[PDB]
Amino acid sequence: VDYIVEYDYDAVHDDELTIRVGEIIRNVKKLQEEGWLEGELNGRRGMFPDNFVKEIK
Amino acid sequence: PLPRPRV
Repeated sequence: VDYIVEYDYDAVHDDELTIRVGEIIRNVKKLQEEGWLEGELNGRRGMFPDNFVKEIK
Repeated sequence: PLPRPRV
C-alpha cells in the first residue's frame, strides 16, 4: 500500500522520515509502535506518524 | 520512546 502526505512532518530521530504535503510514500507497513508506519520516500525507508498521511485506495 | 506527533 502507498500513502499520501497531508501534513508536513520533520524527523526527530535518524530512523523517521521528513515528509511534505503531497508526497507519496511507497510500500507502507503498519508497525508495533502504535500510530507509526514505515515506508519509502525518495529511495529511503523510515518511520512516520500515521495521522499526517492518508492511505491511497 | 516515541510520542504520537500532533497535527
